[PDB]
Amino acid sequence: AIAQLATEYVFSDFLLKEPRLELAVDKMVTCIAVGLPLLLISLAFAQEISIGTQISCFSPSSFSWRQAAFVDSYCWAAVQQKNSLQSESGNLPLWLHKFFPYILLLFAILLYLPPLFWRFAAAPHICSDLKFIMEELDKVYNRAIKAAKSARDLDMFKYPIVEQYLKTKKNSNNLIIKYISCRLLTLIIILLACIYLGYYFSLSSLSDEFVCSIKSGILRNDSTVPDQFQCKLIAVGIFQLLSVINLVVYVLLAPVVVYTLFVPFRQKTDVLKVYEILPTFDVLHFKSEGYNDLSLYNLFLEENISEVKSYKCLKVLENIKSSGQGIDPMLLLTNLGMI
Amino acid sequence: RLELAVDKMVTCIAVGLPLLLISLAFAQEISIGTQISCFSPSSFSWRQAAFVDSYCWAAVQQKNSLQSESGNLPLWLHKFFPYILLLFAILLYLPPLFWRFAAAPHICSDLKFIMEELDKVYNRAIKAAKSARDLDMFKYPIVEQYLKTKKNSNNLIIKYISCRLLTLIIILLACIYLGYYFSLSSLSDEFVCSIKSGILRNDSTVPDQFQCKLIAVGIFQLLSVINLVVYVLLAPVVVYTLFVPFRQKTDVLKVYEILPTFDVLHFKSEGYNDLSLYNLFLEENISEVKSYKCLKVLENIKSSGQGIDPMLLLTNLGMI
Amino acid sequence: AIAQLATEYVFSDFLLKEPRLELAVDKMVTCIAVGLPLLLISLAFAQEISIGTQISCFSPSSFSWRQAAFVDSYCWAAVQQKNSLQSESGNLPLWLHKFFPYILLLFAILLYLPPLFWRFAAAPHICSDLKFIMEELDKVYNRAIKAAKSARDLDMFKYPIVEQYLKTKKNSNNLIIKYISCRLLTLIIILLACIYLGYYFSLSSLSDEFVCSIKSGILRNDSTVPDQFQCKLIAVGIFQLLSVINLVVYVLLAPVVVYTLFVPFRQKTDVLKVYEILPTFDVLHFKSEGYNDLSLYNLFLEENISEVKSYKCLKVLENIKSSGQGIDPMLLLTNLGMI
Amino acid sequence: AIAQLATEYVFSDFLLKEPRLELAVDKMVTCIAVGLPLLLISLAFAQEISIGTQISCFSPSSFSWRQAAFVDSYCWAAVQQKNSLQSESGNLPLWLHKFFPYILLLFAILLYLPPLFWRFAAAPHICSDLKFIMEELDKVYNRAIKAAKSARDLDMFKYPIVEQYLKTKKNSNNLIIKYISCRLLTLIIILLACIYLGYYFSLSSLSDEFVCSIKSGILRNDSTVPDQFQCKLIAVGIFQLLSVINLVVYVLLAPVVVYTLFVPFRQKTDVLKVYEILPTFDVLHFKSEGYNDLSLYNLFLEENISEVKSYKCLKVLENIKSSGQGIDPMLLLTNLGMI
Amino acid sequence: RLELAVDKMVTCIAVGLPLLLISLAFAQEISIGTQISCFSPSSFSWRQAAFVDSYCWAAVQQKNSLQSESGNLPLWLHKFFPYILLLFAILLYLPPLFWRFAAAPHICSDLKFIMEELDKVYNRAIKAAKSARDLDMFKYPIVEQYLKTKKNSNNLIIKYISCRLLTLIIILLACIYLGYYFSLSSLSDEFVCSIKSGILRNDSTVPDQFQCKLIAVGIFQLLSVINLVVYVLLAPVVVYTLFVPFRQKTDVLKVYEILPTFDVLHFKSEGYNDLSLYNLFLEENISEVKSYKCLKVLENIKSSGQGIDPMLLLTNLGMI
Ligand SMILES: C[C@@H]1CC[C@@]2(OC1)O[C@@H]1[C@H](O)[C@@H]3[C@H]4CC[C@@H]5C[C@@H](O[C@@H]6O[C@@H](CO)[C@H](O[C@H]7O[C@H](CO)[C@H](O)[C@H](O[C@@H]8OC[C@H](O)[C@@H](O)[C@H]8O)[C@@H]7O[C@H]7O[C@H](CO)[C@H](O)[C@@H](O[C@H]8O[C@H](CO)[C@H](O)[C@H](O)[C@@H]8O)[C@@H]7O)[C@H](O)[C@@H]6O)[C@@H](O)C[C@@]5(C)[C@@H]4CC[C@@]3(C)[C@@H]1[C@@H]2C
Ligand SMILES: C[C@@H]1CC[C@@]2(OC1)O[C@@H]1[C@H](O)[C@@H]3[C@H]4CC[C@@H]5C[C@@H](O[C@@H]6O[C@@H](CO)[C@H](O[C@H]7O[C@H](CO)[C@H](O)[C@H](O[C@@H]8OC[C@H](O)[C@@H](O)[C@H]8O)[C@@H]7O[C@H]7O[C@H](CO)[C@H](O)[C@@H](O[C@H]8O[C@H](CO)[C@H](O)[C@H](O)[C@@H]8O)[C@@H]7O)[C@H](O)[C@@H]6O)[C@@H](O)C[C@@]5(C)[C@@H]4CC[C@@]3(C)[C@@H]1[C@@H]2C
Ligand SMILES: CCCCCCCCCCCCCCCCCC(=O)OC[C@H](COP(=O)([O-])OCC[N+](C)(C)C)OC(=O)CCCCCCCCCCCCCCCCC
Ligand SMILES: CCCCCCCCCCCCCCCCCC(=O)OC[C@H](COP(=O)([O-])OCC[N+](C)(C)C)OC(=O)CCCCCCCCCCCCCCCCC
Ligand SMILES: *[C@@H]1O[C@H](CO)[C@@H](O)[C@H](O)[C@H]1NC(C)=O
Ligand SMILES: *[C@@H]1O[C@H](CO)[C@@H](O)[C@H](O)[C@H]1NC(C)=O
Ligand SMILES: *[C@@H]1O[C@H](CO)[C@@H](O)[C@H](O)[C@H]1NC(C)=O
Ligand SMILES: *[C@@H]1O[C@H](CO)[C@@H](O)[C@H](O)[C@H]1NC(C)=O
Ligand SMILES: *[C@@H]1O[C@H](CO)[C@@H](O)[C@H](O)[C@H]1NC(C)=O
Repeated sequence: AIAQLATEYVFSDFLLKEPRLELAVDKMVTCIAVGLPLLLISLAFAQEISIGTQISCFSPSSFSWRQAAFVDSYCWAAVQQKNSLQSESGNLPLWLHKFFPYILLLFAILLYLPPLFWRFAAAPHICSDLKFIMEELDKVYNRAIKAAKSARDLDMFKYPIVEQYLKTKKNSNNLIIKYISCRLLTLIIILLACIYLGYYFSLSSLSDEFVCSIKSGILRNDSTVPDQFQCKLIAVGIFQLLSVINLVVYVLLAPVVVYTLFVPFRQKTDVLKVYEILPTFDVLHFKSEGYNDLSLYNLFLEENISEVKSYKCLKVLENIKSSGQGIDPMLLLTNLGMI
Repeated sequence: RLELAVDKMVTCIAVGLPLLLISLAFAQEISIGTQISCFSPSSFSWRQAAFVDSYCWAAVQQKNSLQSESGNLPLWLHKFFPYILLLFAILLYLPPLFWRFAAAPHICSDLKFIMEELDKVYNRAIKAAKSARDLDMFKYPIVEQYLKTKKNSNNLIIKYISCRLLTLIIILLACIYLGYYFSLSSLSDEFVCSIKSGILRNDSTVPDQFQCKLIAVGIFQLLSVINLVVYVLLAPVVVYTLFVPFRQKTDVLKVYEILPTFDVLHFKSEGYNDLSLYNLFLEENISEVKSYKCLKVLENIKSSGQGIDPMLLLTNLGMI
Repeated sequence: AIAQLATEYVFSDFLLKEPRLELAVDKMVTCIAVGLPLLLISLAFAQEISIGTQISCFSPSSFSWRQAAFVDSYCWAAVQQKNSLQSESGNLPLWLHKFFPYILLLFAILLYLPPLFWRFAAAPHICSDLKFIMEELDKVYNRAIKAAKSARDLDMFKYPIVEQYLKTKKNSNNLIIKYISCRLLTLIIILLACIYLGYYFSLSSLSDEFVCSIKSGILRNDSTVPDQFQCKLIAVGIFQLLSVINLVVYVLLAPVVVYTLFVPFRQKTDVLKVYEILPTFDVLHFKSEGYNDLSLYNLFLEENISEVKSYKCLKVLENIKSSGQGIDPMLLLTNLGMI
Repeated sequence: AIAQLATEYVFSDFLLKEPRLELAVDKMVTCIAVGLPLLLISLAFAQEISIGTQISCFSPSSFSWRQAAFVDSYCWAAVQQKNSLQSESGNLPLWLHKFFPYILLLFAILLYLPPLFWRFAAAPHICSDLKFIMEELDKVYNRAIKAAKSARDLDMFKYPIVEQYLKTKKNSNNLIIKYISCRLLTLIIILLACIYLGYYFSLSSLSDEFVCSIKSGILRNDSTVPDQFQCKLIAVGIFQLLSVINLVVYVLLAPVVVYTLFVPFRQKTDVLKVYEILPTFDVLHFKSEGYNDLSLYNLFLEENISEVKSYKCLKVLENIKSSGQGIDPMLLLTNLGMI
Repeated sequence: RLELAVDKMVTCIAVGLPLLLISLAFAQEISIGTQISCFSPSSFSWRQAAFVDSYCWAAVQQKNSLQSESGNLPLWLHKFFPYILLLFAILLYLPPLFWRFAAAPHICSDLKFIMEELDKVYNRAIKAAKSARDLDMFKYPIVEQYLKTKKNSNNLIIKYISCRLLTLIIILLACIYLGYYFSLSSLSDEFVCSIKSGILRNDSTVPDQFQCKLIAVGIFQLLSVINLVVYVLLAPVVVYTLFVPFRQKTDVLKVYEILPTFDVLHFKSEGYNDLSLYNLFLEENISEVKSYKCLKVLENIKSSGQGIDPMLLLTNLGMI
């Protein structure tokens, strides 16, 4: 039903993302934490199709079919007010048993929200900046070959705009603010889900029973109707299993979110160390140890560098130089076709 | 374009939440649900009891007494809750539809024309700068007057403020109705239904009062409170986005002012004019324009303190 | 069932229109008046999912299940002939309670007929004429620049076909006849629906009851079967509410159609007053105050002008002259790029 | 429900892959191991549509319909706590019977995870690498013709970038690490599924019966209700058959995964032995017998080389040479058209 | 390409008919169908009788006696028949899938290269022929020796024979299974089911034997006989196709032999070699090649007996 039509929208929307603007680690986290609950609740609905009825009260044999159906329906709607159990104290919170499959829909919506906001808050700027930086690198590589080859012809500097742009971006702290707020919101929602599921699993172990009275308005002085109907909820075990599965999954997943929160630590490889090879590129080690957009930009560039055609060939040059062969760079540079 | 970062979110939430809620209500009714259930005596057979339930289901509209309150109470709201929400969804979606049919074409055309004019002016600047250099070795801002004229018109602002006012009014009506329903749907889900209407008035077998009880009142109450809290949280966003001029936090044209061919005009419209709405739209849509990006970096390079002449940097920018 | 099918066809056929040949106001009317009844029929059909059965008769306890089902269904099909109510005179029309959902489908069909016919009788001709007029205005604008620029070069008239075409169209009254007949049919259908819904609301307030007799063919001489079954229609209240909602909506909507009917009045802003600016365009105030196709053409143009490119740059020029700057039009005209 | 949805999803994601980045053997394994359980559980749900109810308890004749329904429901949800069987010891794990169609979905999700991780962690780099290698091979092939043709004209060396690229990729152990971890995870999941299904088949042969007591909360002092109901799970046989089928399929499939795990042994054919032929290509036998990315790259190129045009034409040249005809390679080289 | 005229029909019929038939078996149950139905005494209420039916439905797997035969009989086949056919369909469709994943790309590449080479050698002949006339007024056979070397290998043949053998073996298994089922599903659709298993052994009211009876055995019998006859008729087709060299009835390359630039080599492979399979594929795919159509006409013109020189007719053909 709602879970059935909720998973189509989220999964179909997800497939649009596949064909930059994301991360290798975060995307898995948001996929799992929003797909597992949806599948589990749709599955609970499948079980309800196979065999399932939330409540079932035991009415005496004198009652006909309709009277017993009325008893079941009444005790189904009287859960919200209060009802005593003959194994515990006065009352207990029982309506969690009614609304559990919808709390999971709420949690899925809340978990999906932060990624949507990020897509509506940081994708345009980041894609534009990455495209401009990659175009600048492609240009500056091309100028090197032109300058490189022109030197050979005689034998036989444009301002680093991208460098200044990155230097300026190093000062700002807006994109990092948004990308850290999104992760903090996701972690907080996951923690709330963890505590809620733990509490439910603790509760949904002893109090699925009932004692429901039907003498509300005019039957108070009736004689045929009995006092107490020992009703019992039926879909508590499935809910308990789903809750424990989700709790363990979120417990395992939370440390991943905690780790990925650390933007500066995640930078393990320096891509620009290779593009430093180009003579036209000034030697600047862009290892931003602080919380700056450059660090996030560096992490994004780590993923997106494979797209640019200059990286791989330039990398080959460093290996050739480091292999121990006394070959001048210009002979190797002219040995590289124009991109 | 033709929308906003904030307004689209508001029209999404305020029309999607009620739909999802009545959706899951119908899902609950699939799982287990029957609106009404009356307690008929044991003598009644199956069909007589079914008729009692049916009759008490339809006699709600006229009136029915409760043995805990005064004479009567409005109960048919319990029947009609899953249609009032559809009405609210329709009424909330109407304003954005009217906007799509009354302000999308004009805004699209004006934005495209403006963008083309800025791009042309940018190219003209390079030609003048490049031509000036060559010797060493003005086309009237149609766009400027276009925005100056639009500063005088007060039409699109009227439409875009009427739309927001209608949406806010409908949201407040929804809030108050849902609050009233939540207040009501706390004590009066019970019944006392009499079935001796037309000819059974003089029968003896049928009893007098059947203690019927609506069953889907708790779920409706929970959905009502959820909608009420969501709309209460959402309303201040609509009230804020109503104020157009205040939203103009950043002056994007301050960058295109850099171009020598562009006259230095601060288009900071503090009043309610079509320009201010236009400034809001250009702030969003400027990223589509290529000239903005390269011009902005020039200012940062110039603001870096380096004594590089703009002509030397201008010729270092390829033709877009 | 049928309504679910119907709303799919209309709204889908509507989405084709969204991507000239319409009007800002008329379209809202033909959308609302055909979307509300469909949605309410769908709501009733969904109500019949939660809880609903049109009729329910009260048969005595001696009757078994099948006999009571027969009684219910017989009284369901005996509505069409006549039946007495034990609060009124002889009879009353009760088959309106059966076919009410059919009537709303009929009204939706009849309300969507006018725009469908309009799309086959006035869309092609209007599109052709507007495209021709826009192309002619674009050409005459370009000719003006060429005449202006050539005049400047020296310092250092083609027939107005479109004007004659519009003058000729001013004399004809065909498109006006069609676009007024469409609105008149829509208004007449709305009025018929209003009166019908008002009569139904007046009716469906006192006579949802019944007195059914089942002694038709051979039971007339029987003994076990009783005489009168106090049957009662069930979905009368939902239909009453839907009728009142539709009545109030159509009462509010009718004045909009009344207003839009007055074609000459709707012409508020003279768009061609701006193309009057061009030196090549002859000064003709096309303020048609009579019922002529030109007025309809003017209305259809006023919306579509944003499509043209000459209007905007030309509107720019006029208000500089108003601004008070003594700049010659030729200098500004040469300062205008070719479109 | 979930199985119908899940099979549509998983298969739908599968179809996109069909139109490199996979293997002939691995793809079949990840198809079968995730398609069989889905189909089996979907057919189990269809079987339940035809005839099926998980549980059915035998209540005495005095009980009415609703009391018997409550007994059935109660005994359906009392499986989780504990229940005795009058053929065995005190208790036995019975809730596996309830959850067998849950565990198969869990196994399907776990099995399909590693392929998704591989696509999200080892698709793009390999794609770029193969593109670069094939482009370099095409260029060097073109260079060979130019040198050969130019030599004839007189009668009448660009640096090995790609070869050093492979020499450098020989020393890295990253993509091999990922591709071995994915296979190991899949094998571990398959083994866990095998052992679980074996244990279930062992269990689901003797303990589908029940002895269910109803006197839980207030009926403990009742007299009409009897003590024990001989309930019996109904869908145990179908689950047993599905379990044995899945167990045998996975037992047969596991050795395939174990065999394919060995990357170096799968390098049966030395495909670069053909590109050794070109005069411009250095004679380097890249028969990596260790666990190095080159081995994985060699395996992928053994599949993707058919995309390269130069292989086909070049392979024919050697076979012409091996036929025994004394034809100069230059005469045959000029007999080959430019690609 | 990547298929055959006869094989595709086989793999379509043999995997479509069982699917349609079991689709029909499921559909019939919508109209009327319930696999089992036992006869419980009148004293039993509704729920007790339902339990009897269910218990006898699941006790089929262990064993049950029939009062017309010996101790027991395999009865669970009646339960699983609409699943065994799904298994058979999966197995039948497996080999074509593997073949698509193991031989389609190689055949595609090789055929494409061969047709391109043939088109080239067709054009080159006309250029040589055209140049001869102008005066009046040899590129190495890559494709020929390519086919010569392919004649030596036996890989694509091994795959295309293993796939056919697997399909035939599965067909034979299905035939024998369906024959056995039809033999069985003619006398033993009845039951004698006892319900005194766990605690009712000492009970009194419950009777000893319930004469249950499976209901969906006749329809299964009809479906089984239909599938058996269809597969019996189909098997000889697969057997005939299994002989690769015999299928090469026509020598399509006999026409390309016409071109003077093409050396005369009769590629009539009488052995199990990739060339024979390649010849079979090329016979189907030759219509895609344009050189064949014109060339075949020239020989027909030549065979007409008219003394028209081939060069005069060769120049009468435009470039493709
Ligand atoms: C139940 C309670 C009470 C009642 C209620 O409340 C609850 O529920 C009611 C009910 O529920 C109502 C809804 C019922 C369903 C209705 C459907 C909807 O229209 C349909 O909406 C989609 C179906 O749901 C399809 O539209 C697109 O849906 C997908 C969008 O991604 C497809 O993927 C595809 O997209 C388009 O095509 C594919 C491209 O990749 C896309 O980028 C896009 O362009 C489809 O649209 C396409 O469908 C076909 C397949 O392609 C056409 O061929 C194609 O046209 C093409 O034409 C040219 C080529 O031939 C052109 O070049 C271009 O390629 C076009 O794509 C057409 O676009 C379909 O089609 C059509 O629009 C509209 O009636 C409103 C609607 C929602 C209703 C709104 C109001 C309600 C809710 C009611 C109400 C409130
Ligand atoms: C009852 C018994 C027992 C049970 C069982 O047995 C029986 O029945 C079960 C059930 O029944 C199962 C089936 C359910 C249905 C399933 C559907 C199937 O996926 C779908 O398969 C096709 C519909 O059936 C479509 O895929 C292509 O189908 C045709 C292929 O020729 C189209 O022509 C087009 O082809 C592609 O596009 C057109 C080009 O000309 C082609 O060369 C090709 O590329 C379609 O695919 C395309 O469909 C749309 C139209 O173009 C998309 O837009 C497009 O994606 C595009 O997206 C972008 C543009 O929008 C992008 O830029 C680019 O253009 C992309 O191409 C997508 O490629 C569709 O789409 C989708 O794949 C796959 O899940 C397996 C499937 C059969 C299942 C197999 C297993 C079962 C049987 C089960 C089982 C055993
Ligand atoms: C009862 C059980 C099932 C209940 C399912 C309930 C689902 C109802 C969904 C209705 C659509 C709501 C969409 C929210 C957003 C709308 C506005 C918007 O932003 O996008 C509009 C857009 C139109 O274009 P757009 O440009 O506005 O889209 C913008 C989209 N975003 C915001 C994501 C960028 O809508 C669509 O394109 C999609 C329409 C989907 C319609 C789905 C209808 C489902 C109806 C099911 C009703 C239940 C019937 C079954 C009854 C039970 C029987 C047993
Ligand atoms: C019981 C009532 C419902 C009965 C449903 C019966 C439908 C079963 C049909 C299965 C598919 C059969 C297709 C035959 C051809 C297969 C091979 C082929 O050539 O094409 C393959 C192709 C794959 O690509 P392809 O390239 O091989 O396709 C070639 C197609 N032709 C031959 C036309 C050129 O299959 C498809 O793309 C279509 C698959 C259709 C699957 C239909 C699924 C039906 C699901 C319902 C099953 C029953 C469950 C409900 C139970 C009832 C509950 C109340
Ligand atoms: C029961 O009904 C009587 C009238 O018949 C009423 O006076 C009395 O208050 C009722 N008893 C209780 C305990 O409510
Ligand atoms: C009931 O019926 C009797 C006669 O059968 C009549 O006198 C009396 O008025 C009826 N009761 C009412 C309230 O009309
Ligand atoms: C009444 O029934 C009897 C038989 O039951 C029949 O003979 C008679 O004709 C019936 N009355 C009339 C007026 O026909
Ligand atoms: C039944 O109830 C009485 C009190 O009502 C109690 O004393 C007795 O112990 C109960 N019997 C059993 C077997 O629990
Ligand atoms: C009667 O029941 C008892 C246990 O209640 C059991 O020991 C005995 O075997 C039963 N009698 C028969 C004949 O099975």
